[PDB]
Amino acid sequence: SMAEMLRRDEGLRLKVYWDTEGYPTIGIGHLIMKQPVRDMAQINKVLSKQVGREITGNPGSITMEEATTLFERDLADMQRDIKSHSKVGPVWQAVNRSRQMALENMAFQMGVGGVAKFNTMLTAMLAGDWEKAYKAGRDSLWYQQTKGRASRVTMIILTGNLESYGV
Amino acid sequence: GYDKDLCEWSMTADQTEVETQIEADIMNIVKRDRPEMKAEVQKQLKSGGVMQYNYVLYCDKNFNNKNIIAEVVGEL
Ligand SMILES: [Cl-]
Repeated sequence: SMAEMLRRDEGLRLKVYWDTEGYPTIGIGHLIMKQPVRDMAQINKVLSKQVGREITGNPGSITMEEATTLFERDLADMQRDIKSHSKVGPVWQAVNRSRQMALENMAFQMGVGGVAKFNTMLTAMLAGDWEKAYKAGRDSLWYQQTKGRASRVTMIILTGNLESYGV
Repeated sequence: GYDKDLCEWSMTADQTEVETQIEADIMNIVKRDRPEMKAEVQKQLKSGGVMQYNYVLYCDKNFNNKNIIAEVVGEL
């Protein structure tokens, strides 16, 4: 499942932390605000609307059930966007569920708009040229900067299965 | 790996304390198993983040922490 896959790649927090860009984050890679804000009154105010009840704490905390609910909504939002995207969508519709997961994993990390920048990789996937698609994914700055995750994800694109995640 | 105390602590404690523990645990395995990979691992932790490894290291009985090097830098 995407839950198991992204729990592995994103980790699991019940208290706010800040990502590599300085953005407040919680749960399974749930971005609270795309701003380098540390003020906990403001972070908790936004997170309260996202979770649906008043968040408290410095930093704010959620329960495990809330983290799962945020993830399910984040996953659904990303899946909505990837399927309707004029460049990524056609590729997602043309590959098997495992390779769909790889694309969804990337979109969860970088946004569907980030995935759309992988022109060579996407073109190769539409052609079934998996070695070319794999090499294009591994030639990227994304691979340079999150190499372990990019390795596991591009291995899916190459092999068409999830064994790089132990499945 | 699964560690009852570190699992929940890593989910809830202040980020700075948790990242110090994660980074120390990773770097200890690197030094034992693939010491030449220290600079590559440090580079990946800076560019890619540290916090995300809390789940596989402390919350997942099915993940063997000897594999955390490949988790950070990729297979082989
Ligand atoms: Cl070990």
